[PDB]
Amino acid sequence: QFTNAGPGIGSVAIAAKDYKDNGTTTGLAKLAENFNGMAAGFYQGNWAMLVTA
Amino acid sequence: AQPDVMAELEQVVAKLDIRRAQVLVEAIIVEIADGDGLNLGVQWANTNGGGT
Repeated sequence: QFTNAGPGIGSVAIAAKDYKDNGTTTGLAKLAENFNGMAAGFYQGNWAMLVTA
Repeated sequence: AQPDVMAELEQVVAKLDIRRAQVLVEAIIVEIADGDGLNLGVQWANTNGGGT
């Protein structure tokens, strides 16, 4: 995990798990407020990958 | 004052009491303003691949 990037995988994962079963969106909607670029996720078997640009 | 000064003050007064001329002053302030903003931007979000 790094910081120079718009957002941290932490807030994203937690938000997605908090948005389940019709949860809140405040938390996650606040992360994605100023974000700008191409966040591209990829799952090849078990290794998750997040590309920011 | 002395009649000599009375005649001197009488010319000073006559020159100094001249009908002061009037001036009509029109100013014209013209301003013109405009400009063009443009915001066009395209976002692609894909569950599998990634979002922008």
